[PDB]
Amino acid sequence: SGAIYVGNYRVVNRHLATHNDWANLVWEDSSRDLLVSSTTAQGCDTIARCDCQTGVYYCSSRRKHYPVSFSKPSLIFVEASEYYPARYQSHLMLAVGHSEPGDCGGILRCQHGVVGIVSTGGNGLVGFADVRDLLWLDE
Ligand SMILES: CSc1ccccc1CC(=O)N1CCC[C@](O)(C(N)=O)C1
Ligand SMILES: [Zn+2]
Repeated sequence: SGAIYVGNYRVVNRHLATHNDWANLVWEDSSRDLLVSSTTAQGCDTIARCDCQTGVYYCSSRRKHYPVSFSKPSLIFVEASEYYPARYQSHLMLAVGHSEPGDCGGILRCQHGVVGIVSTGGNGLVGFADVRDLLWLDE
């Protein structure tokens, strides 16, 4: 679990979105596993606007943050699950690191701010859904 709070927006993994998220929907994209809903309070997370490939992520299954090198956002094949059929998930970045299903939503940050959230994993790898291209999150 976990979300990004920026301005009047809440960013979560689409497969973990609540009824409230869907009732206050701004934008969603199944291919990116992202959903953005509106909030009544002001969010203070800073979104990074950069091409960093190093950062730190929060891993709830270890209660620890880990430093990682990660790939550039791209289309990566993701195994079928209870939420989606087998497909290419876009805007995904992989890193060598520990992750478990309940880890989705953990933030990845670089020195410039929030980069994305944990969205996939398996076999000593962890995948992050990028949010750096969503320029509208700041306006
Ligand atoms: C951190 S998630 C994880 C980690 C280790 C092992 C397995 C997983 C599960 C995982 O990859 N998904 C199942 C739920 C849907 C999913 O989030 C997606 N974006 O399609 C993919
Ligand atoms: Zn950066």
